[PDB]
Amino acid sequence: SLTLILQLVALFAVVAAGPLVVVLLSVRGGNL
Amino acid sequence: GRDQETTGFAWWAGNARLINLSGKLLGAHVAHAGLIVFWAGAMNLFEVSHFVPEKPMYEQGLILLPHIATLGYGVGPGGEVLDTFPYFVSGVLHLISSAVLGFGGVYHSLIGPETLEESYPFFGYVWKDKNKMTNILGYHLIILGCGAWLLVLKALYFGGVYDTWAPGGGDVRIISNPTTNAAIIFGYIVKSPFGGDGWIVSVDNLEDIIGGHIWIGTLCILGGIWHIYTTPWPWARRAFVWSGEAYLSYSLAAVSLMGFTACCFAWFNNTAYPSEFYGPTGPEASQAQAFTFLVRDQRLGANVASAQGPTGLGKYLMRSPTGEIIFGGETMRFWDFRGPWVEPLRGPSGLDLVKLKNDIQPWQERRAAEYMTHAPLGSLNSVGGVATEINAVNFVSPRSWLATSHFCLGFFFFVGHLWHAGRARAAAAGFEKGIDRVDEPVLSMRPLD
Amino acid sequence: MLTLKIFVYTVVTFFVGLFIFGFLSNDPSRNPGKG
Amino acid sequence: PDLEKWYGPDRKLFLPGGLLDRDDVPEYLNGELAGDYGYDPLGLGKDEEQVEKYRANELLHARWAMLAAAGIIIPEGLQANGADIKGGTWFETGAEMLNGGTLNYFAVPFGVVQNPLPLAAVTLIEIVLLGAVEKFRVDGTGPAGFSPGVGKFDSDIFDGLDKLYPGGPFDPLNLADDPEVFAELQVKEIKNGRLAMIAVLAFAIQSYVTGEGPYANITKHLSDPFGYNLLTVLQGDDRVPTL
Amino acid sequence: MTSILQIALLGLVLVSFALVVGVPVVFASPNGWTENKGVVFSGLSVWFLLVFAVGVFNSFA
Amino acid sequence: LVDDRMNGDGTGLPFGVNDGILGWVIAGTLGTIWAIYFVSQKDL
Amino acid sequence: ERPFSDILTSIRYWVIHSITVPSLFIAGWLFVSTGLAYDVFGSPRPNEYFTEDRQDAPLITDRFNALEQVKKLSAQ
Amino acid sequence: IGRIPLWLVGTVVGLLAIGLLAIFFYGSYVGLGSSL
Amino acid sequence: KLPEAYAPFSPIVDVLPIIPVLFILLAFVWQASVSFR
Amino acid sequence: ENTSLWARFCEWITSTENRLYIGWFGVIMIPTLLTAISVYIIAFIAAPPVDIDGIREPVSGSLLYGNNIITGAVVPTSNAIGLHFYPIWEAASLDEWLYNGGPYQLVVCHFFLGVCCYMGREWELSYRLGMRPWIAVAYSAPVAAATAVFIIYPIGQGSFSDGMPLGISGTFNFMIVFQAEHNILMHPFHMFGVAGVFGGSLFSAMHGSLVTSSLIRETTENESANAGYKFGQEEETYNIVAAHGYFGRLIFQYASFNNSRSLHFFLAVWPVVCIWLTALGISTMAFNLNGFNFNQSVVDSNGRVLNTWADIINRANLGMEVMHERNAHNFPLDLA
Ligand code: CLA
Ligand code: CLA
Ligand code: CLA
Ligand SMILES: CCCCCCCCCCCCCCCCCC(=O)OC[C@H](CO)OC(=O)CCCCCCCCCCCCCCCCC
Ligand SMILES: CC1=C(/C=C/C(C)=C/C=C/C(C)=C/C=C/C=C(C)/C=C/C=C(C)/C=C/C2=C(C)CCCC2(C)C)C(C)(C)CCC1
Ligand SMILES: CC1=C(/C=C/C(C)=C/C=C/C(C)=C/C=C/C=C(C)/C=C/C=C(C)/C=C/C2=C(C)CCCC2(C)C)C(C)(C)CCC1
Ligand SMILES: [Cl-]
Ligand SMILES: [Cl-]
Ligand code: NA
Repeated sequence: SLTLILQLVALFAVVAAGPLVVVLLSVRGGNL
Repeated sequence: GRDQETTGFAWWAGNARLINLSGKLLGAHVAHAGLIVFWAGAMNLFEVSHFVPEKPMYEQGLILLPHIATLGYGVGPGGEVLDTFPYFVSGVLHLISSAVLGFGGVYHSLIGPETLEESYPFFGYVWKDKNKMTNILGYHLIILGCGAWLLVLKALYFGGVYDTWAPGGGDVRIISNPTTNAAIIFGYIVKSPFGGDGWIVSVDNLEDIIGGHIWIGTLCILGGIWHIYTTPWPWARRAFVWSGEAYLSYSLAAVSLMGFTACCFAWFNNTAYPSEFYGPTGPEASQAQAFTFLVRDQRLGANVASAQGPTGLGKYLMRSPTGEIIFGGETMRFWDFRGPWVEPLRGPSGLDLVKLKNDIQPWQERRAAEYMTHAPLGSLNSVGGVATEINAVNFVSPRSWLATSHFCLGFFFFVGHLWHAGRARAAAAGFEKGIDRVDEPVLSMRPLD
Repeated sequence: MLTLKIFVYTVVTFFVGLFIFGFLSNDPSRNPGKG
Repeated sequence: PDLEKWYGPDRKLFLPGGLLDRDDVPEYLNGELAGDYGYDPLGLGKDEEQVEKYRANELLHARWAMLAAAGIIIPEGLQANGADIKGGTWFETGAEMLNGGTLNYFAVPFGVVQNPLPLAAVTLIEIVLLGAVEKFRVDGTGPAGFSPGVGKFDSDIFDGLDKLYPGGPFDPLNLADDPEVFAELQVKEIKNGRLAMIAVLAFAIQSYVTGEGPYANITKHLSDPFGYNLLTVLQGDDRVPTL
Repeated sequence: MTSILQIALLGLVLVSFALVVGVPVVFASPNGWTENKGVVFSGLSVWFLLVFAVGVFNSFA
Repeated sequence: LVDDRMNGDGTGLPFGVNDGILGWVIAGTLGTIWAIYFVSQKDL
Repeated sequence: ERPFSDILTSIRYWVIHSITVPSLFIAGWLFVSTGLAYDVFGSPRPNEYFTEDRQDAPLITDRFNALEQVKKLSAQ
Repeated sequence: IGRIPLWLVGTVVGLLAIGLLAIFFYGSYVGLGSSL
Repeated sequence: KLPEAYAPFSPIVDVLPIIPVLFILLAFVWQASVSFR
Repeated sequence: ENTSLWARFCEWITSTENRLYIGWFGVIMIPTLLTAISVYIIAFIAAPPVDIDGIREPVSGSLLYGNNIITGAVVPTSNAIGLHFYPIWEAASLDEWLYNGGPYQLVVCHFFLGVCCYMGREWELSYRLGMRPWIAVAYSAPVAAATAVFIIYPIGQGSFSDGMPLGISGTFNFMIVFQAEHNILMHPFHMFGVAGVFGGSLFSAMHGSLVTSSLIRETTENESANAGYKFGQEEETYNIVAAHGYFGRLIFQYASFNNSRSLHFFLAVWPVVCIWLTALGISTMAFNLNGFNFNQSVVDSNGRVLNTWADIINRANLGMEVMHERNAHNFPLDLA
């Protein structure tokens, strides 16, 4: 369903956000 | 960030690394406040998105919408919801404010100054600076007094709050003439916490609640000014320990007491926690079952005054140990329950016989049947009823959820208070890292323990 | 019963006052630590 | 007087230390004038002299708006609380003298007096008085004397009097002979004037949007904050509940 | 007006996600804060503008 | 009634003080301990 | 040997296991979805707990002919 | 050899474990054994 | 239910309350990335 | 020469040379615990029967009324009293106080105060000896459990008659009725508590067996191996390296506790946190949150209920429920 698909998209986005920030700070310089 | 070698703290105690970093500690605090406001807004938006208008709030697993409804937004007579847009606005305002608080917290955690003492002496502090500690405490006391006065202003001039004791089954009411009498206000704080007394949980009218909030706001503002303009006295300086961990332990004890008290408010109080929004209390549900089985057998022609059970006490009516006419059965233990649907039926001697014979209102009957069927009993997978009931209904009372969660939180914060008070004493005394192995005190003591 | 209540109130008040003023009596100084 | 919060390099700025390092502040703003927060995002100053004449304009607007904010808010509040003032709402005081109408001047606390001067006489008096006063300001010369404190002064005390801050006749209460408190009061004056300019702009926009004066706005908003605000007056009618 | 509000709220969600992923990255990047001042200020300003715009358009939608 | 009892239960009684002599003995005991501690301070 | 963190941080390990592990997961999924789990382990499908003959739970009462008893009380 | 970070590996593994546990808890309310 | 103009954002509303749970796990991720320094 | 009366009293109270430490927590602990001990012993020996259910149907409890050590108990307070705080001076007579369950509230209140001050006294002596202070934190778990069964559960249920009876068979009655009404076995917090006591037994046996296994030879076979240890010896009495090597070869060379301090922290933290969890489970079921209700969870395609082990447990709980307080219920729902 469209509701379940949008919920899954939002869930994947929020779950991947923080790890992406950490990965980007690891590969882009540091200070983490 | 910092490592263990330069701080002496492992990663699982890494927040201790910023005990003496004022700017980073401030950043952690502001980010955390953003987290709290984020949960408030997100949970409020979740509850309004899942809110269904025809069912009552307590049947829908909601804990914040009852709070805003008790404040008196979007509800009418009988606790009926008229509009959920105020709830949506509350959620949106919290969720937006959480972004600003999160930005401030992330800024002060990452790129803000580590210590505020050099460039920002107004905000800079050391934990042993008792004058600055009392200044910060005074600022926060002033803010808390202003919050209590905000509640007072909402109750008096900005639409009032929901009175469950209003005639006809409760309504949103303007509180005129709050109880400002000091004897009445501080009697609550000096009451016993046991049955029939209930300490401050037994506050039963909005006049008493708002008068107590006037007192709390004025006292908080006056004490805030007092702490801004005073320094702790020598007896206090000898009695206390002056360090960040010690202050944290004091706050942990205070909020543990507050969590236990909030547990008891959620479980027992039906005035500040109206049953229209939170469901019946446990005593309310038991008394409602007794009242419903009284009125049913009265409609079946049985005399509910001369009917005695197997023990001989009385199936429907009996006496409290002080002589009041009360409902029979095990709900005798809840004989001190007071609710808006039963207090019209009570005369000076208790449950009035002629009132129970002739003066029963249909709204009282409906609330009693509803509260009997929605007792605060359920499983943690949300199967309503006693442990032996099958998986038919999906219900756990918000009062049950709040009471269980907040007893757990109060207990853990008591334990954390013990941990931090002990560690603060040991660190001030200088043996929080262990026995010196060269100046061991017990080896200098007389034997035989 | 009132005599018993008066006596028990006196006893409890005495022990609680001892507790309170004992921890008020410079208790953080009562340790073998250095500093 | 801690003058270093307003003058010099370590003065207060329009953005804090983490948001604005003291290298983006324009070079023509180096803490030499009152109210210097280093605020010039669009390069409108470009040099000290242009900044100085813009400060002339800014200070004149500041003083006019400081008078205007009180003149807008006070008669409306007096009329609403029960004074015999007509046209208390600032945008409808002009029409009150249209069809030969007159005004009432409430000399506080002494009482309302009927003003006999008609619109033509009022505007002629205003034109001649304001023209003479502005001409005196730009020329640095004035005809007569008798200001308090300085006393009866000849028509030559204006030489050497700094523009935008002429002492002597315009300073009956002294209060500025000490240079430190004079600079500090300059900072106070420019900050109050900027606040009053923003307040007058707010008065205009609020009056246009809501059809009522700022006193009515503040009183009704304090009566009901969540039921009377900008979004509530933009909504128009009562919203359909989302129940 | 409802579609305008929905577009503005979608843009606000996108800008919020960009700020969430980028502001910590810019802050903890080596000399990233002193170089991305304009981008971060533009993001914060457009975020505040979108919040105010959605609040205004709610009274018309 | 067939027997006497204090009947102090419930009623929201301050510190459970149904007779002012109870408040007086509480105040007296606390003040006596405080006075001993006070005239005995600056002695450590 | 190799200290197992070197193993867990090696592209050779991950290019082997991005094939092996999902194949086993899909094998388990197919084992349940194709009914082979029911066939192998004798658990009744949700529609064949009761037959037309018996509408209650089965009861193995014979021991030395329990094989044919469970064959005739099972889902055929 | 260390070409992929161990913390990244552990984070992905924990994400899959949390996802599988969330699937298991979701299956408590749907399908077989869901009281429905 | 949400207001009708905000109804299409109900799917992203339904995910938000778990983000505070995600923050402490993100702290553990960051500590793992600095190798629990 | 520090002649002051309060100073002398304080130096005696905080003295570490007393055989048993008193302290300021002890000046509350000792009288409350002595009161509770005295009343408990006297009541357990010779108390008259107590109408626990408030239905004028008393329960004997004491040895002189025909109980043995197993069946003897101090019976909880009458259900008619509920939570209403019944002390001796609130009774018309000692006979009425005994009939209504006053000794139970007296003992429970004094015991709660005594164990809280016992925890505080543990902290106080650790402070006076220069020790680290968290033995009190460890002792907070049995304190939490006792508070849950004696105070918190009566608070959540509305009556001290729902407190655990001060006895052995009374404890069993409390457990059985608790399972009947709350399904505590299906509660995850109780599962954590069971894991904690079982793991505490496992880890106590494991640690003791490892230390005894790696004991260094200091004695002979005709002498007890304990004689190889002297009180106050500086050197270690066993081989930590050998014990850790055996443990690693036994299960996994990793997932071990070669740090002795980490090992003892684990031994401290596991049963304490699990007893915290199960005490919180009792405290939550006080407010009727209950264990997992899986009754009739499994249905077939046609909707017929397929009974499970949870359903068998439910049958047992039904038998438990329909028999407890056989004369106390007038209405079908057990809401009170
Ligand atoms: C107001 C709250 C408060 C504050 C501000 C702190 C602050 C401090 N504590 Mg803590 N603490 C508190 C409450 C508080 N605590 C409570 C409630 C307890 C538990 C009983 C303790 C127990 C305690 C211990 C045992 C220790 C600290 C220590 C510390 C320091 C380092 C913390 C750190 O890095 O943790 C980093 C964070 C973690 C490692 C995460 C832990 C994982 C938790 C358990 C997850 C729980 C989630 C769970 C689902 C929540 C619900 C459970 C239940 C309610 C249902 C720091 C100064 C340390 C210290 O003394 O340093 C000087 C130390 O060792 N504290
Ligand atoms: C409530 C959660 C909370 C808060 C607010 C903090 C706050 C803080 N911790 Mg932490 N921490 C936490 C819990 C928390 N922690 C727990 C659960 C643990 C156990 C793992 C620890 C253990 C710990 C250690 C071991 C240490 C700290 C330290 C720090 C401080 C320095 C931050 C830093 O350099 O990280 C750098 C991190 C990054 C660069 C990556 C994360 C980037 C940001 C923060 C992610 C946020 C995303 C967010 C959605 C963006 C919002 C944008 C906004 C516009 C809306 C910081 C003030 C350090 C310290 O004391 O400093 C001296 C330190 O050594 N923490
Ligand atoms: C507990 C709150 C707290 C505290 C005590 C501080 C303290 C400080 N901040 Mg700030 N900060 C916070 C919150 C806080 N911050 C938040 C939430 C934000 C996001 C907007 C920031 C973002 C921020 C920046 C980006 C900068 C500072 C910096 C500073 C320093 C001086 C400049 C200043 O006052 O900030 C200025 C902040 C403002 C002007 C915001 C408006 C504040 C007004 C006065 C509102 C007052 C509160 C009011 C009662 C409403 C309460 C809201 C509440 C109910 C949620 C000082 C150390 C500066 C620094 O460290 O320089 C190196 C710096 O550059 N802050
Ligand atoms: C039921 C009735 C009892 C009511 C209970 C509540 C009563 C109000 C108690 C509030 C006390 C406020 C805290 C003050 C500082 C406490 C620590 C201290 O003391 O620190 C000590 C500090 C050191 O100088 O002293 C000082 O700063 C001066 C502190 C003043 C001490 C107050 C004493 C008031 C009078 C006491 C009774 C009269 C006693 C006489 C009895 C003699 C025999 C009959
Ligand atoms: C320091 C640190 C930390 C912490 C951090 C934090 C805590 C952060 C945060 C933060 C925050 C706290 C944030 C918040 C936010 C918010 C946001 C970002 C928002 C928004 C918005 C929007 C966009 C919305 C929209 C909407 C609406 C309006 C309504 C309807 C629906 C919707 C949803 C659509 C850690 C631990 C990690 C590590 C260490 C360091
Ligand atoms: C709002 C409200 C109200 C009001 C309330 C109030 C008014 C409250 C208060 C209160 C108060 C007013 C309180 C107080 C308190 C106190 C406390 C809580 C304490 C304490 C402390 C401590 C714990 C101490 C300790 C110590 C000692 C003992 C000695 C040594 C040292 C030290 C200091 C450590 C009412 C109910 C009406 C209604 C409803 C709502
Ligand atoms: Cl039983
Ligand atoms: Cl019953
Ligand atoms: Na029964």
